[PDB]
Amino acid sequence: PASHTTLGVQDISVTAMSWVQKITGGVGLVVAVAALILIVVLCVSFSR
Amino acid sequence: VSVASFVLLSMVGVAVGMCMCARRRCITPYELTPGATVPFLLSLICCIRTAK
Repeated sequence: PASHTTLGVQDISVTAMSWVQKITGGVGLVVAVAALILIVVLCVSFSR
Repeated sequence: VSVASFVLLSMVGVAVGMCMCARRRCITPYELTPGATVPFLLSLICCIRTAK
């Protein structure tokens, strides 16, 4: 039998999982910029 | 812990009482004037109705 604990594979995973940080960061930023653009134009069209 | 919680809640109470007071004092010269012209910056900051 295994001489070690069973893996917490629910999140315990490689380094070079930074590919998740890359794609989740990119998708997070395109959403954040799209939301900021909406908030600015919504605020000046409320200023009317 | 009780007397500290009483005075701490009194300080946030004073802060909101000041916010009510400073709103009522700042806004009345705009609210009493005939045909008011309140600027959008003060409208949002002092929390009034949409536009005016």
